[PDB]
Amino acid sequence: KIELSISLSLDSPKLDESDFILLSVKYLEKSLGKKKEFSGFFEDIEKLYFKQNYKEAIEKILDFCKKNESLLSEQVVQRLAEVAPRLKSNPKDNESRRLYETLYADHLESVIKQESDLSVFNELRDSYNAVKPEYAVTHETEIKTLDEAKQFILSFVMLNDNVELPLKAQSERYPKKDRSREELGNTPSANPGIMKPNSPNFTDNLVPVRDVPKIAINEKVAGGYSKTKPTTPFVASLSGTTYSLMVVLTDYIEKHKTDKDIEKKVNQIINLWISSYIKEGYHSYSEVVDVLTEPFLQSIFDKANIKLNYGVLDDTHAEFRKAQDYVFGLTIQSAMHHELQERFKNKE
Amino acid sequence: IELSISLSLDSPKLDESDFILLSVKYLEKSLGKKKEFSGFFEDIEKLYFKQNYKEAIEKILDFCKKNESLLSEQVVQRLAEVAPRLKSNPKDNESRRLYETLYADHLESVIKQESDLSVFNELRDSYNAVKPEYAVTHETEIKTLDEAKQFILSFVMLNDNVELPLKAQSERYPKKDRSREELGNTPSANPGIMKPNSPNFTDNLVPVRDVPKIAINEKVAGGYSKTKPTTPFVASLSGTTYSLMVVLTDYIEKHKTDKDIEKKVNQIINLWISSYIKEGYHSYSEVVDVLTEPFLQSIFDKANIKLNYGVLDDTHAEFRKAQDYVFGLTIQSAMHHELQERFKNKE
Amino acid sequence: IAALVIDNGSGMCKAGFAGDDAPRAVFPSIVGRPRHQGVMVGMGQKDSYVGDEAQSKRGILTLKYPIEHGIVTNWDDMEKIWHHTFYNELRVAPEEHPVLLTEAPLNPKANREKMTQIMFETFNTPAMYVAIQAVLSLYASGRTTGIVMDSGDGVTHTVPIYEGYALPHAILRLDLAGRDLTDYLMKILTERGYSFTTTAEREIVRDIKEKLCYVALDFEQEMATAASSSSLEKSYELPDGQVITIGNERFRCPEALFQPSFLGMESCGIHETTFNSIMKCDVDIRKDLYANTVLSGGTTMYPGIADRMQKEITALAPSTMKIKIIAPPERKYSVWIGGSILASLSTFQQMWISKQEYDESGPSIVHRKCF
Amino acid sequence: AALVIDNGSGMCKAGFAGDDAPRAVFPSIVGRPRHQGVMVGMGQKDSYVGDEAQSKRGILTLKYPIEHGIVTNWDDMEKIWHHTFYNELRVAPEEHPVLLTEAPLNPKANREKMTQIMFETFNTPAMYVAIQAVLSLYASGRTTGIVMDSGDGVTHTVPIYEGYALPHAILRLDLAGRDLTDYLMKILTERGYSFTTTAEREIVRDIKEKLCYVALDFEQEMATAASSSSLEKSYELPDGQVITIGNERFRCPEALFQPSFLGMESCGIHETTFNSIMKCDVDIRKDLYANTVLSGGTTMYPGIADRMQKEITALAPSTMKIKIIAPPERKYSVWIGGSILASLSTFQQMWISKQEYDESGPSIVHRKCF
Amino acid sequence: MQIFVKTLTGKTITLEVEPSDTIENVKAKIQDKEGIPPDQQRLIFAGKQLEDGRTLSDYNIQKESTLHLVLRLRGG
Amino acid sequence: MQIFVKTLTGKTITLEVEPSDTIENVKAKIQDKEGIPPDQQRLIFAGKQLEDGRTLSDYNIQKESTLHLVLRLRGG
Ligand SMILES: Nc1ncnc2c1ncn2[C@@H]1O[C@H](COP(=O)(O)OP(=O)(O)OP(=O)(O)O)[C@@H](O)[C@H]1O
Ligand SMILES: Nc1ncnc2c1ncn2[C@@H]1O[C@H](COP(=O)(O)OP(=O)(O)OP(=O)(O)O)[C@@H](O)[C@H]1O
Repeated sequence: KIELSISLSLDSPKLDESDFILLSVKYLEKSLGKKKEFSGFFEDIEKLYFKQNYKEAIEKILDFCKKNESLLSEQVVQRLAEVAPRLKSNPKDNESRRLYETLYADHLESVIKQESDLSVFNELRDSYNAVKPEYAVTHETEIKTLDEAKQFILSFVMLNDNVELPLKAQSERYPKKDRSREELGNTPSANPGIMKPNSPNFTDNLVPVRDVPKIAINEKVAGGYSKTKPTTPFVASLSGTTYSLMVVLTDYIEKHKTDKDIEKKVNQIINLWISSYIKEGYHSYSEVVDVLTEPFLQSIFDKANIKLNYGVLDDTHAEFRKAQDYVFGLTIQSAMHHELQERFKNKE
Repeated sequence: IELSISLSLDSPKLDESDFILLSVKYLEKSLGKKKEFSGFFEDIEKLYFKQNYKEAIEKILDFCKKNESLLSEQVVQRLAEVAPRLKSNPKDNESRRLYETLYADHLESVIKQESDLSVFNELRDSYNAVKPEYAVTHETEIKTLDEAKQFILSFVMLNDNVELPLKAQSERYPKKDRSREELGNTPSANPGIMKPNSPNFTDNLVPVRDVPKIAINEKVAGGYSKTKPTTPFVASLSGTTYSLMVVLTDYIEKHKTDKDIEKKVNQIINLWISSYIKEGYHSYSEVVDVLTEPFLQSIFDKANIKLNYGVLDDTHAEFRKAQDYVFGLTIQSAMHHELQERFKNKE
Repeated sequence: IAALVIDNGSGMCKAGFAGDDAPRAVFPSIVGRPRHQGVMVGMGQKDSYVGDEAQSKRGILTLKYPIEHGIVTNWDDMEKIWHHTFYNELRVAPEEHPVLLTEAPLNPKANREKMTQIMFETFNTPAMYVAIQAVLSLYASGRTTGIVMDSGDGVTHTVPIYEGYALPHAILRLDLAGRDLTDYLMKILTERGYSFTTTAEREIVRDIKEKLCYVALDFEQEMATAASSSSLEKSYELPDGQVITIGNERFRCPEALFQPSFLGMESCGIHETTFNSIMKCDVDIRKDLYANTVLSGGTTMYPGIADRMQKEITALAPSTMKIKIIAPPERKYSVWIGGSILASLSTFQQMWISKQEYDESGPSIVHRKCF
Repeated sequence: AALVIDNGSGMCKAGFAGDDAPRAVFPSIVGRPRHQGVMVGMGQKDSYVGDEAQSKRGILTLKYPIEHGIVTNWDDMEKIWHHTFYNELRVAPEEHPVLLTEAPLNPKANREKMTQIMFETFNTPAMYVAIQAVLSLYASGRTTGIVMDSGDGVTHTVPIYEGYALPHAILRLDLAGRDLTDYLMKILTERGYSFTTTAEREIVRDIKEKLCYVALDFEQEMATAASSSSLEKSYELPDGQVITIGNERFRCPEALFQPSFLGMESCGIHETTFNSIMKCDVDIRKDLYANTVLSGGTTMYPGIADRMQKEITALAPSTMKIKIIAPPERKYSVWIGGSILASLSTFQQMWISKQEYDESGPSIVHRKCF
Repeated sequence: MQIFVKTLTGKTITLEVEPSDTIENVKAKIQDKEGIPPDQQRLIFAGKQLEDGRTLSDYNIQKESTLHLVLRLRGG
Repeated sequence: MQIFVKTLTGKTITLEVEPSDTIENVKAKIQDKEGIPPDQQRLIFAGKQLEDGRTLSDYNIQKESTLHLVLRLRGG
């Protein structure tokens, strides 16, 4: 039933680029079957997806199918080709991505659970307690459980707007942030992570109701992150609190320049920070990554030999599959919601 | 399931191996992937491989008791009745034969990826030194795993001269059961340890080739076939293993210093095993049990070589195909019994 | 080939087939087992009576209303309701007809799964879907976005729906419903000298309620019209033959809804609760919600519910807002009609949870397919 | 008035105490429909039990919860017990204490569940669980001996001393009447007849119970039949057909003494009796050889009594004294042993009260009712 | 006591109270019986709208006194 | 009750509050003296960002509390 279930989904008007990718590979996964003749494909597509190289995957997807059109169905393939040139992603409505990313945070956070002896965080304490502005509070208790650690890494927000500024001055990307200053107020949501409060989610992934804040896009900013990266879910446009992490991290690096295991370690703090920011709702992936990736910041790492994974992980399939079904259903529903309504406009 | 499983358990030719293969199946499907039970299966898979059927049987039955709230009683009962009277006969341990034959391919493929075939190019010389003059010298280079095999299997030439000074020290070889009768050749399309006439899967069928027929002396006390009835008998025990150890004892002395001698000696020992089971010469434990004798282990101990004996972390593939064999072979016993009892009413 | 639909309701199970615009069969969702004396003496495997025969035989049975308050309490006494439904009431074999079911708003994650389990395991339904009754109701209106005030026997929920998703943050539950009103009418009618106290007597106070009772636009004007005139009074023929006269009691009872101080509840009325839920949504979506407030349920069938609710929510809300309370005429069975609709939709054929999928993923497949 | 129940492998024999016969005997089979179309319209009838299920065999799938002696399904045995208490005997369990029978060597688990199911599901005011064979002995009048219990499913040779069924010596055989109905069918099919269907098995039970007998020396008996038509007897099948049954009359119950007829490499009922008697202290064996009571419906074949003696006088010492005691009403001997016990005044203290159930749990069974 | 209160349709509601009771109470007891809000209520006896605070006794309200009830129509 | 609020340059804006004062009031009382919009303001005491809703009473703010002031450059 995939041949039609998919075409029905393609019909959806609000199809993002993230979706075609997710849906297509599904048709291709199911129909082609698991023959390792093509397993190289799905693995790149699920890796490029994470890295937001959507167009590339799209090309590869279309041509994978061009070559294997005998095996597959032209009807889906042709459609995939008609809808593709026009696909676009609106940041404020990249719902599938917000599911992939909320869930990836957990995988990533679960990775660090096993990977870390929570040593680095008990040693980053000293660097924070030093660069802390006086108004802040020292951390003097042992960071033993990893939930204690999140609290710590998230208290680097206290250093903001004081110590963050010298490092922020050099960004050529931050000046393009689009959080509008309208203090539209907090709203409730029972949806996890970067997910939007009024958007569907699997009934298993529903955090208890909380008051998530609501933020807005200036949209008059030119070159705004949101317009440059329309492929990004927008919770606040960009983390300047990253710059505050980097104040601390620059210090850890200097203070522990010698240590052999520095690379691994810096990537437990950089990476947890990513998890927790996408988890607790503060920002998306590309809103933290795309500030740390800026050249000026990399010099700190490069000159101390730290190559950063940025949280790229070996397997993202779990979250690919789950997201595939999200779009599947969110999209077959749309179609139902249009037949339902062509049957109520066909009455009286 | 619960019908298919029970119908099968009824075959009177059930062997310990079959119960373990079949039981786990019911358990796997019924219990499903709760993963609270993930470790059970995986240990059992290892226990199976190590021919420790008894313990597995215990655990299999005892797992059920603890998780009986989730299982069909008739089955858990039949399992409970059938299991105390379960025996293995070496002449026909059919399930294990499929598992072992396929496990040779797994090991062959593992060794393939982990080996630069360097060791065989260093072991090449120890042979050329320990060879009886009768034998030819391998002076070529080994660039294919298949050429490594041709080489290793040819330590068969060292037999009967070099081999003996070590055989005399063994207390297990005196109890070999290969009957001395020269029964001869019968053809087979079945790979490895598998018996010629026995069923197979239409994908695991080798080209027709003549195979040898060997027999068990059942008048031998402490017969291997009695001491380890769980082991299928193809030739009882290997003495060509003593010839391997002649070459290996040398390579170890000739490379005591090399750091990676553990790795290397275990690509040899582990392809020896693969090739023997795969080609039909002897079963797994027929070789292993020779290399594991206290005396032979000494060479390794002194050189700090810990042998894995082929134990591989993932034997799932094989177990599965083995689970399916037993399913069908046991269910076909039943159709055939019903058919018999339908034609029993005819005539 | 038809798809059975079933409103696992609080007080009345309402079931039927897909093409139908009516629930073919409805019965009390109640199940009883003999209470005392082993009257099951000759009753072969009849230790349980479910349905219309559970109130027919009441003294003989101890009744446990499952699905009371909207969420399935006892799963063992609900399979029986489902048996009664499929085999006995609908005369169907579940194994041949797909089954849409309904779940209440806020069904715990867990309850949904056991439902998926029972159907596929106990009944071997070829396929299944579980849906929030309120979303379904809005679907009969023809709307994908709005707020439904679903009032029934034991639970009243206010479910704001945006794009088919019952927003869990807004759903508010008023555990006040029809039963409390049939019991209130008994109370108020008793103080007028009549005596309605027996459980048998509750059942004619439900007829008086449904047949005569109405919601007054202004309780105050209408309480007066009842003392200033005898027009509102109406007469009911009790089955004993006694003709009783019901007047101010006609609106008093349905008012318990808008002012539950009448039953000893400090809770907000149906009007405030609606607002308090529409105000638990983003400013952006409240607009459409006010303009699409569907009334579904049966305690919403009182005459005058709509006109008053506008009046009441236009008073708790902005003066520029387009408040529109939409009460379909068939609201008693709207949840189901919406479902009968969905089931007959073609696109829906692909939204079903097939048996194959259950086998592959287990009970939790419900979460991924039937959001 | 206490009620007694024999959880028999093939028939549930139940009734009331003080009577000498089971008021109600029915097969212990429970049926659930196969297809859902039957249930359409019926009233919560997912279960037809007893002779109703035999009747409606085709529409249902039968389960024998008490086959081979021990209760496998507790869900289904609840239904067997319901039928018995309410539908069959027309009694409310809440008002009558209940004596139940348990097979020899019933695990400690099964016994406990029975006590629970009774006091919990049936509210029985009191209960006692007791080994079937001790009871069969009790009717015979003895407290010491060995009972060859035969039945539809399981035959146990239980040695009892002073009322305690010795666990060390009890033996179990899986040869029983159902097997003998099936051997008979096969043997009568070879003679030319055609007994293969379940209806057909039904009638081969009456050509079993009615016509069959155990011969004292098979070889002479095979001869009488091949030399005379004295043995042959006629049965009128209900399809209006008459059949002639001769050698099959004794070959069938011989399966007990020579189970090889059925493939079993097992020891026959004579050797099993010896073995249990030889897995006992010598001092008590003498008394067991002279108190060999036979309980069962498969032991109701004519002639088993005398043959048994022939064979256990040849398997046992020369000077021994051997009595095989077969009461004429032995099909319902377990029960009558119970009716005897239940009705006893002294037994009015051995009951397990509800008061005590609550105090000690399902495990009071062990303390009071061994 | 057994005061009587007459609605304009002429029907009487028979209330029982003590003269130790404020009209506030009396108006409320009426509510319990008939549902009438007490702010709709205006009770007139002997020509005067009885003020709630003062007890029945202040107006010499006595046994079987027949009070009168006009329900303030407002809001409409 | 004169609290002192310290900017980053170290200067103190001595304010006079009463404990019942919601922080939201205190923020806008700062818009009085120095003009700083309240939104730009983030006020901090005891290593906590004081929240608008709760009163200063809730954070045990007493006679001299040097609450500290970070303002937000969120402009671009
Ligand atoms: N005017 C009326 N006409 C019919 N029923 C009414 C009326 N007023 C109140 N009711 C009540 O409606 C109740 C039944 O509600 P309904 O049919 O919606 O079932 P339910 O239990 O609410 O199920 P669900 O919550 O799934 O809709 C009955 O208790 C009945 O007393
Ligand atoms: N001559 C006979 N008369 C009656 N029944 C016979 C006869 N021969 C064999 N049987 C078998 O006896 C069976 C019933 O035996 P019985 O009731 O003793 O079994 P049981 O329930 O296991 O008894 P118990 O519980 O005493 O062991 C019948 O199904 C029948 O097949």
